[PDB]
Amino acid sequence: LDLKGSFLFDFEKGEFVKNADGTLKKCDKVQAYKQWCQKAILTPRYKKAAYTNIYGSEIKDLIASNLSQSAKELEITRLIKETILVHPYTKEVGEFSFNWLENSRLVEYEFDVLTIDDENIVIDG
Amino acid sequence: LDLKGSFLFDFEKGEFVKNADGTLKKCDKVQAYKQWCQKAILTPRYKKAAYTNIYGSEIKDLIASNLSQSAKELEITRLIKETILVHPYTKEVGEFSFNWLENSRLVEYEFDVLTIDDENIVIDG
Amino acid sequence: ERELPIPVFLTEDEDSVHERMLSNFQDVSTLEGDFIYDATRPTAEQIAELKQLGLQNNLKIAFPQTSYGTYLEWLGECKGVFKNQPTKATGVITFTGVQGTIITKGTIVTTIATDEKQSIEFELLETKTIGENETVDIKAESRIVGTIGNVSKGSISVLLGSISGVKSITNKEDFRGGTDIEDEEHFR
Amino acid sequence: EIPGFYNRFKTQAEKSTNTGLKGRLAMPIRANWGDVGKVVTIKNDLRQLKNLFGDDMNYSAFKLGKLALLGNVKELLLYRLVDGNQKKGTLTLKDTTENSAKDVIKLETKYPTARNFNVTIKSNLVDSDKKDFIFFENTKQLFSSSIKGTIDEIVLEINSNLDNEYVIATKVADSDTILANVVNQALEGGNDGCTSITNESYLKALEEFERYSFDSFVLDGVADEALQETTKAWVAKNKELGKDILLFLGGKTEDNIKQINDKSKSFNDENIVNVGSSAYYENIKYTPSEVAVYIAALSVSKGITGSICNAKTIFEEVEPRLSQSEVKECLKSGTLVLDFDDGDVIIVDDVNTFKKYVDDKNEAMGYISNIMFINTINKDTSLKRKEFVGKIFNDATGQTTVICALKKYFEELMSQGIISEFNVDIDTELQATAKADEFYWKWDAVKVDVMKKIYGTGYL
Amino acid sequence: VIDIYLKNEKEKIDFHFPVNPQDSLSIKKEKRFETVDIVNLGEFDIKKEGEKIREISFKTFLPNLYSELKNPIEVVAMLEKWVDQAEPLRLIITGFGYNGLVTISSFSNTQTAGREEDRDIEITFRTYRELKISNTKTDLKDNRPNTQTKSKIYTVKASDTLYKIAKNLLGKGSRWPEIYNIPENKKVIGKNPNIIKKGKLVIPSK
Amino acid sequence: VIDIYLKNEKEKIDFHFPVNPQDSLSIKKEKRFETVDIVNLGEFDIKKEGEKIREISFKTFLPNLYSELKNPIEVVAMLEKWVDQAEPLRLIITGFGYNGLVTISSFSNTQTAGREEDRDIEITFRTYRELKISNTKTDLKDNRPNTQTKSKIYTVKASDTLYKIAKNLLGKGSRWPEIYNIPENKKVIGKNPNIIKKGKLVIPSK
Amino acid sequence: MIASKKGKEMLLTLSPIYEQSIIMQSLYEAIGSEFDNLELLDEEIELQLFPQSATWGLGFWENRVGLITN
Repeated sequence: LDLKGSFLFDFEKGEFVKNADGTLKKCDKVQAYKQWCQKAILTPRYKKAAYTNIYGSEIKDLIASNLSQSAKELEITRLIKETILVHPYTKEVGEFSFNWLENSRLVEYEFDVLTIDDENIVIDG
Repeated sequence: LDLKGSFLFDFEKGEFVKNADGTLKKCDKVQAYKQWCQKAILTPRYKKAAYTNIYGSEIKDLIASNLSQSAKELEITRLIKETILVHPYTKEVGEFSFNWLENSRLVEYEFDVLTIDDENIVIDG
Repeated sequence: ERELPIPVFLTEDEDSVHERMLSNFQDVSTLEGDFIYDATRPTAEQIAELKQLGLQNNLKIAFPQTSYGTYLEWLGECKGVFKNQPTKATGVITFTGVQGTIITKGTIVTTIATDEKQSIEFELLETKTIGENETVDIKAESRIVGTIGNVSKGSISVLLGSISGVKSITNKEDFRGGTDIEDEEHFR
Repeated sequence: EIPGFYNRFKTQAEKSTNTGLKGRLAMPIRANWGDVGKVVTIKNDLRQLKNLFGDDMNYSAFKLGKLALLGNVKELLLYRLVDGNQKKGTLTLKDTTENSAKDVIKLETKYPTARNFNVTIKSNLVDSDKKDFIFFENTKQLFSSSIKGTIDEIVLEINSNLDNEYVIATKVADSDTILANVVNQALEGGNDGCTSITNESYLKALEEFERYSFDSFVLDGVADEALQETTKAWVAKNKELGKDILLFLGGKTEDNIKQINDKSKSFNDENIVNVGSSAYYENIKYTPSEVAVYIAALSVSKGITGSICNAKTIFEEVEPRLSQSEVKECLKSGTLVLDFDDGDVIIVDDVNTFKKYVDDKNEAMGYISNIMFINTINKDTSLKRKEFVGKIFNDATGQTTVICALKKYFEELMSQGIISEFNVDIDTELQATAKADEFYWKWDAVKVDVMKKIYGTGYL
Repeated sequence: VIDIYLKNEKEKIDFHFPVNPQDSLSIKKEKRFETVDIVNLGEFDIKKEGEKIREISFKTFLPNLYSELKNPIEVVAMLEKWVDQAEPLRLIITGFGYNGLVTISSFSNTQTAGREEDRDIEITFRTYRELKISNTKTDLKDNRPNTQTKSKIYTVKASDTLYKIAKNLLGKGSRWPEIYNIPENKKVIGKNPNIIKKGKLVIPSK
Repeated sequence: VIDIYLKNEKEKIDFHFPVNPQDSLSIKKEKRFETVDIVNLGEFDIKKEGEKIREISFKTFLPNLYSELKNPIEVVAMLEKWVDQAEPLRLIITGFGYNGLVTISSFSNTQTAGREEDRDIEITFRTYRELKISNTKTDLKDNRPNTQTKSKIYTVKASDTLYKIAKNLLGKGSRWPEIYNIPENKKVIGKNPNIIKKGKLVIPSK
Repeated sequence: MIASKKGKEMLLTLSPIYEQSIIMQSLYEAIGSEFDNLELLDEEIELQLFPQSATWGLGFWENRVGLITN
């Protein structure tokens, strides 16, 4: 497998975190994977020409859709799930939740599961 | 495929449109196809000996038929659809509509779809 | 025209460029959407587009076997061969009207513009007066070079302005002075 | 026609697509062609607009009318604003045999204008006893016909043929011999009145529009402060008369973000909307005042159910591109701003000028869709009101009939899914002093809003 | 609340069923496995790694007058056309909580003795899947279905370049000579592929 | 309103069903596809390009007295004759909106205990198709069904010529020697094929 | 903000997170600068391909035809 680490990027500030040395703050494989996941969610699909069709999501386009609330919930689940699962490190994403806190303004949760989160059988002959 | 263009013919005037140069007004492949479609509809089938059995329609013969209104509507759809579809450029013809504006005097619509009207999938490995 | 052989380097695939660019990295991840991928992929893509379009087109215009347009003309000038130039349609237009009426040089008369066709503009080459006979003939020329023009006998019937006393403007015979730009392949 | 089979062909753009559209819009258009000083309704057809007002993009009629037409409005109420000095293209044609050249026929354009209509008459080559009358607009042929030499037929034949929607012939005098041959004689003396339109002249259109009814009103692509204030008062006046008109405006071309936001803050009526960005459409710029026409049309066309919170506009590029902070300021100021996103110009958040207060319940009043929803209900109730004011006996059964009518009307809105909950009941307080047309009632409803924002939290 | 949406893409139609699926929906799931016996031990279950295609079926009636609506005859013609569509359809069922690409296996309409305008429908779907036929290294999986469609004719925009059109509209982007080599594209486009104009109509292949 | 018309052509008969098709019509449609499994991936659906023959079936009774009518026995004899007809029949169903060439697969009549004059009918149709067994170039497709019939004996008209008769009545028109070489045609026609007279009876082949 | 025309386009081609990234903006400003120079250089090569617009390559043409390059 041998996934590799990457460099931090504070999405709050929209800038790379760099040490007092001036070098960019490296970080772990798992940290890099989390960095990648948020980026892929925020990247709309088919539009940013640097990436292929695999990368990116389509959540923004769903806003203009005329589908009902329940239909939009499933589409959110499909879109987020499809976008994340392309990464090798992903094991499973699910346990989605939704809260239409206002009449038409939504908050939703989902839980991601890594490959390392798997449970291993203990036996040998 | 390489369909080729043809020469305009104002069906309103029943004459070819010619430029001030005197040469007949050429026109596009798609314009030629539209010119062809109207001609084929107006050409009765099996009667004008220049053309084979493929060319032409039979709408005129349907006038003397004793079929009911609804039966005649389907026959109009079949006849127009069969006549047009022989052309390679046709993709589909349909969405037929009928309006018996008087007791026994009819107006009908239909929509033609070209080969170029098709929608193409965007993907490559 | 002849097909253009292209060097293998100028036809490199975009991914091949990007793959070579990422060859040196072995510590940091290079997955699609990763930061290293973000830094490198637009460069690789831009190289391929420039390499495949900009450079190959430059190679095409080099030789007369595949050059075109102004580029082919200059290669004609290398060996002193010039392509032919077009000419304006030339002819005569008959005018009828009041004898006192006067028609000046440079007056513009056109064909009948329509939805299907646009009017072809023609300019009079002479100044005349109708004083002797009601009919007069004036030499004219199409304002645009090329076989555009060369109209039929009775085509010219439109005056852009309105000259007092003129009863009818009609070309008498088809124009013949027009000729188009020489064909590129013929010139090649 | 003879019995038999006949057929024609038409471009798909010629389809009767007017079915299914919604909304009504008004415009005091400047036009080179068509009726002057009156309101005219168009059923969302480009050709109808073309025939009624020509196709000169230099004039605000076809230009803005096309944009509003692209906004999918069901009905567009156009008024040909004019400066005065109005005239119709006219010409007089004369007889040959009379050595005095007797004038026998006067031609005139159907409507006032200044476009170059021209006439060319030549001897009919087949027969000198007839002559070919060819009508021209500039160098373009517009209509041809041969005619008898008698004057009455000539005026009739010109007025007879189908293609003379532009010009109407008129007889000045009788004569025996055909008109004199002429080529491209312009119908001089006309005038479209587009020159030097006065600020005051807009007010004539306003009063004319008042007798009509429409969902919204938008200016003729003009950012003059006096007109905006005048229209502001005019719309406010019509509200007091019960006519709830929604106004769309756009700031001046040279106004920066500071000027635009201050303008929106200066008047924060929920019935007023400021466009804070120009836009592109096939290389033709549209000032914010001009763009407001398209914005007004889209808002009107969406009607009740739809909204333009993230609608993809027809435009191709917006000159002022704003950062999120700049967007936040403009949106906070009530400025309606179009944003460029991945080759798409998209309206953002459906706001109006009402943003200064947003006092709790009035937060919803800052959005165009909410106001459109409110105004339409008032109009529908006003329609049902006028059927019964002093025309049904003010008894409990009659009052119950009115409540049944209103309650069923709201129940239709439930069927559309517009509203989640509603109630309409007797206003017991104002019912204490009822009269013939002074029965009073109260209601409240819960409008369903369009989804606008999403928040996700990735647990990991 | 329950609704059914069929979002065809090769024909950009977003069909919404006017009527809910009658009595009851139901979807099965069956693990792909094989049974093997062993001498003096008996039967055993061996799981097979691959998944299994599963079906969704129901029945409805397309009413003549009811919330958006269309003629039942046209709707039947619409669906019967979609049956032969090689490309997949997206099926979403709100209350049942189903969402995934499917293709119509069988379709049938019926006119009862009364109610002649309506058409009783019985439809069956199949779960859809895709067949995705140097310097080995881990990379993103190709799990995303590529269900997206574009017009067969493209109008060039101002900022476009022929390479950019190829990537946006034909994938790899190096596919541009396929667009150029079409003689119609060669005619409208100048002899230089690198030069292009806003407007020119261009025909992507396939 | 619903009606059923069977327009036989090899026998120029336009049969109209006196009675509507009892309880309910129904037509299925099933995409022609095959299922294939792949190791470590599972099942997949492969569409097969060809279409599928589909059936229409119903049942009626041919009443003795009713609007045009005929004896049920003769009608059954008519249809049973048509069952063996190789040539196709045109079936039109107004209210159901069906129109296309079909051929009768199975047919059955029945006399109930009472109502001995009437004949309960149960009939089934199959969608019909045709098998159409230098200087390559695009041309019109051969989609038109060629269902048209003419008398086996032709009466020559005034303006006719032997080539014209061949094309109108035998297709290509160069087929005229087939007409001439028949000895009966040779006898009635003069020894010059180019000369012919109004009246002469001529026998097209087949 | 990026100054190079090519740099702005290339940055926009990536994910939209880099609005505030001075590092990424500065990076693609540098990348855009080189591609801008290459495009100008590429146009310059086109001029060398002909004797009429040879410019500094005119010595090559003089060298090609044997004229005394100077």
